[PDB]
Amino acid sequence: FDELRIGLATADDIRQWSHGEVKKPETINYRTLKPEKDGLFCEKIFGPTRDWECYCGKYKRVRFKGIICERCGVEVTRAKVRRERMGHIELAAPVTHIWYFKGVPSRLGYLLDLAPKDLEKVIYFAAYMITFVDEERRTR
Amino acid sequence: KLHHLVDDKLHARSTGPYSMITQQPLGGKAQFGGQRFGEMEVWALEAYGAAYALQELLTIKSDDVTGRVKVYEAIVKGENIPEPGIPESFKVLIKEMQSLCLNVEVLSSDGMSIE
Amino acid sequence: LEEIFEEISPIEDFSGSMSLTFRDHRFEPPKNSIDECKDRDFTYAAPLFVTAEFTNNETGEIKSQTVFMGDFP
Amino acid sequence: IRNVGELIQNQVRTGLARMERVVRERMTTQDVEAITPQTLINIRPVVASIKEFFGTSQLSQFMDQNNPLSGLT
Amino acid sequence: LRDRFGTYFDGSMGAAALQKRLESFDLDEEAERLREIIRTGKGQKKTRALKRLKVVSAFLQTSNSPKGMVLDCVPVIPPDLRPMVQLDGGRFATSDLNDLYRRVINRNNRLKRLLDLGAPEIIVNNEKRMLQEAVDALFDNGRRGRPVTGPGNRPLKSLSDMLKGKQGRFRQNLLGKRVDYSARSVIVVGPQL
Amino acid sequence: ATADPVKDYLKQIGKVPLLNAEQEVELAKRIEAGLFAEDKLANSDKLAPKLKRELEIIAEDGRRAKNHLLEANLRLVVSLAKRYTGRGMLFLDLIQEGNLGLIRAVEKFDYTKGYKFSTYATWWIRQAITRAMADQARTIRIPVHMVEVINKLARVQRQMLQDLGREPTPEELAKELDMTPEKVIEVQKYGREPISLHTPLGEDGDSEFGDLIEDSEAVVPADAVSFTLLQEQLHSVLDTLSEREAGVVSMRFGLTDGQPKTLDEIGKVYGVTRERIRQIESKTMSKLRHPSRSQVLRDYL
Ligand SMILES: [Zn+2]
Repeated sequence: FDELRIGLATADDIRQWSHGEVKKPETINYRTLKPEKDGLFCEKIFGPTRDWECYCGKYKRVRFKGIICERCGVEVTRAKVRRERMGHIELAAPVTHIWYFKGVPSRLGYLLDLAPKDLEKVIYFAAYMITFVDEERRTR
Repeated sequence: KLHHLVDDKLHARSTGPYSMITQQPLGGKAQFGGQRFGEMEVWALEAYGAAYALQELLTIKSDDVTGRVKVYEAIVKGENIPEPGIPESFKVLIKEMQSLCLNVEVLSSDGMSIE
Repeated sequence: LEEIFEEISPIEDFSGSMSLTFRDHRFEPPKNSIDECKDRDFTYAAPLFVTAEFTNNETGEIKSQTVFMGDFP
Repeated sequence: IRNVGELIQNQVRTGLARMERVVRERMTTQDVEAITPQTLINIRPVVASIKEFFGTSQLSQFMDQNNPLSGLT
Repeated sequence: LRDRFGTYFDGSMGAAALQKRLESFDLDEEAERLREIIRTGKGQKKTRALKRLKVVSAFLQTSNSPKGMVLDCVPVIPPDLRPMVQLDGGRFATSDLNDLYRRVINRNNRLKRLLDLGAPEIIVNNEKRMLQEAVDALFDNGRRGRPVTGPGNRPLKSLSDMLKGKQGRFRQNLLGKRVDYSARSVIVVGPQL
Repeated sequence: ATADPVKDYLKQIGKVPLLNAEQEVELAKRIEAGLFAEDKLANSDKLAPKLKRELEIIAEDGRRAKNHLLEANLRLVVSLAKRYTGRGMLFLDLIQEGNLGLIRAVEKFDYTKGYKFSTYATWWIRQAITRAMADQARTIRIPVHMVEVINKLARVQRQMLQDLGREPTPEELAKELDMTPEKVIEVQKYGREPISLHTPLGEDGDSEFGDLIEDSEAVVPADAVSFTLLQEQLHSVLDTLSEREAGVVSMRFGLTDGQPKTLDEIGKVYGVTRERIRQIESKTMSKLRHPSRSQVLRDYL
């Protein structure tokens, strides 16, 4: 503990943090009460709900820890790992971080010299932009 | 005779239930809850210069999952109290701020740090 | 209760053909005695009825029937 | 001061307004000669509002029976 | 503008346009021109150029690129930190983050499905706007217009809301914590002590 | 771009030409014309370029007609979504799902039916809206068959309450759907909703519901230290016994490793038979059962 460096989290960094990808909104099946596959709470991405106990029934013991069963993919380990591991969601279309915009001009910064009304009308799909022009080609 | 009887107010706690989202002790009398060490309490302890009492009152006595079992074991076995670890609420904070797209990296002077 | 019932005028559709009249409201004795409700965890309530009259100009007929809206604490 | 009567009356009023909206929707989505007062009126809003008042509301306060004076006050 | 002439100007809408702009944004020339403006300038325009220089230089000196403004992948809180704990009585107890993540995942899935099949520009644009609103509500619910009320009784908790205020993490679970080995009781006077 | 995005969506619908009969039958005619054009284009047989471009043009015109019909009925779906609002799904989300259902209906609609589009659409709009309501409204996802079972039970129960004027008994309820009371109880319990942790506790600001419930995973320090003392006492008592006896009993009960080894599995690394090991294990059990090495272990249970 010497310095808590902080900064913008690029897409590559968030991918590196993630141990998988979240593809469904499922949380838990209404009958077995167990986390679903590839949704929220999934053990294949976050961790085993019980200590060293996988999902499909294959491994229930502490002896053979640190292994990945090919059936459900849950990596047997302590249940505490669920508190540490985190996932990510891949958006089909990019979006903007609400924090940096919609605020004072020390965080937004006028990095693009456009009024806040313009951004509000552009990022929420109410007006177009000219991202680039071949002005030299037009003049030629 | 008022209803502010001492029997209702008397509460005590060696160690009891703990909260879930954050591993600190939960409050109340019905659930064996530790008293809160507010912001002004830590200010007052800083005014004395007592850093070690603060360090145990923030780490050993709450918010550190690995430390509580160890300190109970050491007290019972008579061994000296072990070194406190990092707290859990700080880990929760860094994990949360990592979830706002802020790559909060804990680094050492000589490259990466050991935790 | 009767004032709030009368405040609600009979509903008229876009054609204005039909109407419902809530004329009179009435009570019945509560089924559970106060000690009984206290002991067995029941809300001390009584039934409240009201007479709803169905009238349509197209049909030119009036149909009356009592309805019950639930227990009233 | 909104005495207990007026508070309960306001809750009954909003419940009956929801009932009126629901029955108006039903008339808009119902055929003539199959409409009777029994079937059309839905009693869920009135009961669910008069029950959502006496529970989960600031004015419907837990009695303190510390002594008769506490009850009166 | 598109039909009468093309292959000359490139246009877009939404956060994609901003990402394209920041990708090709050249902050060095902007900093140089703003320095020139600061050298010879007057009025509140000077203050605006000052703020623009502050942020542009802060981005220039730092190695991190400006494209971090437009996130592409939304991180997800670890499940234990947003617990769906079993509760006695067959009921359940959930954090509002569960609902917010569900909303963004649902909208992302529908966006994907709309892109798979040939769909109109209006519906897909509105769907992308819904995704934007969902992500914004996830990070900060209540920062634009009405909040995502969820059940309707109260606004939902948000990732930033958990990190802010009297009840936030900073002032309620890091500076002031509960503690074991403690007690409380009324006090009486003892003069013989 | 404003708050309450549904208003901006409504303005985005704007003013579009509503379709009378001949208008939409002509639109469907050119829709199928473009469909046949793109079908012909899809064939591998060579078509000279000008006719292929003409086919593509009519296909594009059919796509424009498609878009016209979609924007024409956007209004229809908004009313239909309003018909289903207030059930745990945001109104604009229901509107988008209705848009998906309308896209399906248009892709499956044609003038071969002697009826207006508005009549054929609403079935598929309601289909999509109800499917999405079943599959996305509840935090704990409920399968569609289970959703219909629970909603049927709910509505028939409301009907019974309406007729009898009282809460129906579970048995009268059971006979109504024709299922057993057990299924009634299961369906009643499966139809609940989670309560948010981040809710007022009842006081002004005494935190929220997420700091009044204790967890179960937290290692109780008392139990942990008691178990460690048990481990130490058990190891010492085993050390009191002979080396081979302690080793074989520990293997038989995994005091060194979480997996105990059954008898013949002990009889491989030690070089003794499956039965010799059995007898010495029995003697170890008898010796441990002696009152000598039992007073200390009795208190630990
Ligand atoms: Zn498995």
